[PDB]
Amino acid sequence: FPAPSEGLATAKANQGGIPKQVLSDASWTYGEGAALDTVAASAPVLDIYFDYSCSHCAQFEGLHTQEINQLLSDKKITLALHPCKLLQQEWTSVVMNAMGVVLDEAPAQSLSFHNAAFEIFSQAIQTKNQSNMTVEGLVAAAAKVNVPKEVSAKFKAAVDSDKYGKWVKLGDEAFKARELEGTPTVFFKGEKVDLNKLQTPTSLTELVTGS
Ligand SMILES: O=S(=O)(O)C[C@@H](O)CNC1CCCCC1
Repeated sequence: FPAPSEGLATAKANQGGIPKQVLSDASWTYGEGAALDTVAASAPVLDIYFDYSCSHCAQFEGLHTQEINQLLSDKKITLALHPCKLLQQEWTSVVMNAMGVVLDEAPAQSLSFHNAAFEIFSQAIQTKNQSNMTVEGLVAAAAKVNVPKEVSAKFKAAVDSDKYGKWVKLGDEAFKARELEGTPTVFFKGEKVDLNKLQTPTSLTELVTGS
């Protein structure tokens, strides 16, 4: 697996059990394919290593989702999302199986679904009401972001069969290979980002634009 300093440096996994658009390091991306004669082609890579069951990742997503979406709309970053199961929680496999179905069948709603799955976790942390940390809760999150019903109907079977277990295994393999220490871990243009400097909802924007 290429070093983080290499950025987006793998081809598609092209394997059974792994979403079709996922790369060989388990990541997936937004904004990488701009034409080279466009300002959009200058979009440097922002890599985010995360676990769906990590509270720090949930907080990160809540704080930065608006500006990450804005940076993508403004064609200022290529976003690369790198999943793992560092915390060894089965919730991560549940979410990854539902996310795999979304990636494969409703990719237009994938980034919104990512946010929504983290929102479930954030709300549970705050309230101690864990009742939505289920397949049925993810179906509801998918409806909230308008994943088609025919797609979210496939979540239970994917979860029950661990359809995307190979993807979960690959994300952990990639995280280990690169000897990363915790989640989240963020790189920008291949350089480590100090998470302690990202404490506002515009802090990634400031980093990307040089302030
Ligand atoms: O090449 S572009 O930058 O025009 C588009 C490219 O980022 C699309 N990638 C994701 C992949 C899987 C989830 C949905 C979109």
